[PDB]
Amino acid sequence: TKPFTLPILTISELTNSRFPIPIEQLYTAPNENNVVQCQNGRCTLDGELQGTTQLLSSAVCSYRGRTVANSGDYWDQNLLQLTYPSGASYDPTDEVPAPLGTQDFSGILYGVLTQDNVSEGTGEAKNAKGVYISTTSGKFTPKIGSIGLHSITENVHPNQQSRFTPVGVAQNENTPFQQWVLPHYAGALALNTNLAPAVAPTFPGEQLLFFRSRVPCVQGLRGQDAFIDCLLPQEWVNHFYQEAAPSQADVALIRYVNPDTGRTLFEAKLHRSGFITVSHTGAYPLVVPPNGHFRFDSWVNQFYSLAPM
Amino acid sequence: TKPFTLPILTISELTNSRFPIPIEQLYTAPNENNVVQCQNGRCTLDGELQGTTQLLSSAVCSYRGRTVANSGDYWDQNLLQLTYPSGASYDPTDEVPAPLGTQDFSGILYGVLTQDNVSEGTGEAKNAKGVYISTTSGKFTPKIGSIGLHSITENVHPNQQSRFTPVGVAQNENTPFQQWVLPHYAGALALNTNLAPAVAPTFPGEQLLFFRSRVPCVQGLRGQDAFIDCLLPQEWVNHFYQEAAPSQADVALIRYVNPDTGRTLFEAKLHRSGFITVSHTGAYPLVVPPNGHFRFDSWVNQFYSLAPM
Repeated sequence: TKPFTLPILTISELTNSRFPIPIEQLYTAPNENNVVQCQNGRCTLDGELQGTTQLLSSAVCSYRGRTVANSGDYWDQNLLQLTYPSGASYDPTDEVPAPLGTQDFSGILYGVLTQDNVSEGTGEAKNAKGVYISTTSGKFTPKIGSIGLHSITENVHPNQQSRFTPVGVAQNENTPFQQWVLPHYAGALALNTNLAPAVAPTFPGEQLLFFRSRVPCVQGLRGQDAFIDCLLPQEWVNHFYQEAAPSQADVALIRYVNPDTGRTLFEAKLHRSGFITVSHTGAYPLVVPPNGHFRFDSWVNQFYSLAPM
Repeated sequence: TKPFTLPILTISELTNSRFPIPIEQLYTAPNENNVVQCQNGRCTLDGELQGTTQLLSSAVCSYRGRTVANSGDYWDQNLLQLTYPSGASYDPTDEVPAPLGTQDFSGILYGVLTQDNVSEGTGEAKNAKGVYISTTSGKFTPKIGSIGLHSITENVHPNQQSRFTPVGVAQNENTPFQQWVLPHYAGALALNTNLAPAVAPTFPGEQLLFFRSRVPCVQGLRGQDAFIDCLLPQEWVNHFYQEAAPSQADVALIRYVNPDTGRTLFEAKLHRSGFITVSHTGAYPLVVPPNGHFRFDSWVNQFYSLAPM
C-alpha cells in the first residue's frame, strides 16, 4: 500500500488554489454563518479532484473562448463563448459545476482580455482590455458555456478568440465581494450541479484552518483587505493527484514542524475530503517559522483530540 | 539511494517556467545565433535551483514594492523599489542575477499595477493601472532593487505599496521582443552576475528541446506569435526540488510515451544540469499526443546515441 505523504513546502512556497497568487498565512476562524463550499482547490486525500478543480494555477479564474456582441445590455457589452482554460472544447453535459477553474466566489472578478494581435502602429496596450466579470450579472452562465464581459475603458472586439487573465477582485456599491457565496453557475434560474461538498468542523473545539491570501482589489474595500481563503494549496492538490495514495481513515493527524529543531509547533487534522481543522476557538492569524512545514503523522479516528493551539 | 523520477503530467498539465501560462507543445531547433541562457526554470536534476528560479509560477514576472516618482518627460513616470513577498527591501548583495522570478527576456512586459485600495465610489477599476516594464529603459535595474514603470492607463501614484501582475508581452517600433537576449539586470552600464550557464547540444546531431507557450501580446506581432520557450516546466523544477534524488550519471534517458498504446513516440536526453536534447536537425514543432507524458527510462552517459526523431 502506497503510504500517504504531504509535499515538503514552507508557507512561502505555497500557491492559493482559488486565485493565482501565493499563500501569505495560515488562518483559523469559526464558520459562523458562512457555508464553506468553495469549488477550486478541492481534492480528496487519495487524489480525486472535485468541483471545478484542475492542476494549473494559470487556469484558476482564467477564461478563454470567442467573444460575441451583446450590445444593448447595460452591463455586459460582450459575451465570452467558453472552452476549458485548457482550450479543450467545453460541453455543458460534463459532470462539473462549470468549466474547470471558473471563479467560485460571488461578486466582481477583474482582469485583462487579450484578443487578435494588433500592429505595432496601433499603439500601446491596444490588444489589452480591462474587464469585469460579475457573478450577479444575468449573463454569468459558465455551466452553459457563456459569461458576460463588462468593458471598462477599452473596446472589446466581437468575434475574436480571446483570453482573460485575472488580476484581482472588485466591489461596487451594489455588488459585495463574498468569497463563501457560490455563484449560480447556470444563472439565477437554475440550481448548481456536481458540487464539491461543504466542509465544517465535526469535533468539539475544532475550527477550519485556511490558507489565506490577500487578493488585489481594484475597486472598493478602502483600508480593508480582500481575503481569499482556500482549503488546500494548489501544490497539495497536485501532490494528492500524483500520488493517489489510498486513504486509511477519515482523518489524518498532521503536524507543523520545524525541521531543524524537530519541534511540533501545532497539530492539525487533515480530512479525507481535503481540508484541515485545528483545536482553537476564535479568529486567529497564525505566525509560523519560515522554515516550517506540515508533515503527515498517522491515520487517526474521527474523535482524536488535538493539542490546543 | 532515492530513485530519480519525473512527474506524470501531460503537455496541457504543465506550466511555463518563464511566464505564468500553460505549456502548449514541445519545440526543437538549432541554437544558431541564440545564446540559450534563460534564468527562470533552471534547476539541476538533484534539485538545486539556479539563476533567478524559485518555486511559484505566480511569482514569475511579478513584482512588488513601493512606487517612487520619476522626474522629466521620459518613458518611465514612476519607479518600483522592490521588496520581498514579506515587504522587506531587496538586497543587491544576494548571489543572484536579480530578485527571484525577474523577467529573463528582453523587451516590453505588460501588466496591471495595483496600489492602495480606493473607495467604492471612486469608480470601476480605479486601483488598476496598465503599465509597461521595458528592459531597454535605463531604469530596468532589478538587481539594484528598482524597475521603471511606464504608465499607459490610469495614473500611477508614488509612495504606495504596489503589486505588478503580468498579463503579456509587447513590441513597438523600436523595442523587439527578444526571448533569448537576457536583460541587463543592473542596467545597461553593468554586467550580469551569478548567471545560470548557457546550454547547448554537445553530441553530434542533437538539438535543445523546449517547452513552448504562446504569450499574449498586447501590442505588435500582428498575424504572428510571441513565443516563450523554457528548458523545464515549473512542475519539473518543483518535483526535482522536492525529490532531490542524487544524479547517477550525466544524462537521464527519458521517453515520451502514449499510455493508451504504451508506444514510445521519441526519446531524449535529460541532462543533469536541467535541460533536454533530442536527435534532430532543423526547426520542428512537436504536436505531442494530448494523453502522453515523459517517463524516466534509465541513467546513461553523455555519449549515448539517441534514436533519431
